[PDB]
Amino acid sequence: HITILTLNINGLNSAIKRHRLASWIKSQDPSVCCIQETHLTCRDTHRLKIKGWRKIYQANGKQKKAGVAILVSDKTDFKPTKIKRDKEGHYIMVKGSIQQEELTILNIYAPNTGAPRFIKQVLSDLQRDLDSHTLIMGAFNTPLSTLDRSTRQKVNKDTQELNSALHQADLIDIYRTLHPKSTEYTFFSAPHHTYSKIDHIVGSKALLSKCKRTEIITNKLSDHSAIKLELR
DNA sequence: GCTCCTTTTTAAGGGCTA
DNA sequence: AGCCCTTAAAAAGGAGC
Repeated sequence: HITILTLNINGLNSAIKRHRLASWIKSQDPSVCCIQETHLTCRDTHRLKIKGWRKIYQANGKQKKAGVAILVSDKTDFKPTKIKRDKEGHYIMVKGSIQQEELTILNIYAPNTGAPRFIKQVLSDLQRDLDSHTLIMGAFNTPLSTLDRSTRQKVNKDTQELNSALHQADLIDIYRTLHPKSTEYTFFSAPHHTYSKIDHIVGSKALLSKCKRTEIITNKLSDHSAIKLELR
């Protein structure tokens, strides 16, 4: 087994913060790490350098906003076959073979204003590469179930609009499926003293066979928590 | 270099018109 | 049913030592 990690880092333009991210990731030791909200521009990708993770695939915009990265451990032979990247910086997709078992990874950062519905259209734009071995991860900035929110408000209609799009592509929320009754959160809103789980691991139903654990990890690096997934 | 203050950015209720 | 303005606290920016 292989480990997948998701973290909304909330800005990486500080050099001290890049150092702390480097040390945290070596601490966690994932096989693949997905970072959202790096805030690195198109010409600033080489500032992001972790030792032990030399394959670092990025999609960036032109402003110190958005930005996604997929980091691949040096301890796994990951031989990539396709790389599609938005040049606004909101998603990157990587297909390859970790431990020679095929896999697709889509790393998405949805803007909070109109989030679930940017995600629906992103799935439709990358339709033709979506498989039976996908993981979708990142800052969805939307809850998917009423359990993803401390106010427990009923779900947006357009989240039911995405849940259909996930279910018609045979994808499930991996975290919810392994903990259908669990309330643990990835974001605390200090202005409202609310909690929410707006960051997600979504995956092919077919790979649910292969998933052992999914953890929510506290950290001193960002105002979001991280999601860890050990596969098999 | 460095310290310290100012401005921007971001997720989310809570009120309320088309 | 969905938008606008506000909120707090960090990220990004900048004046001045």
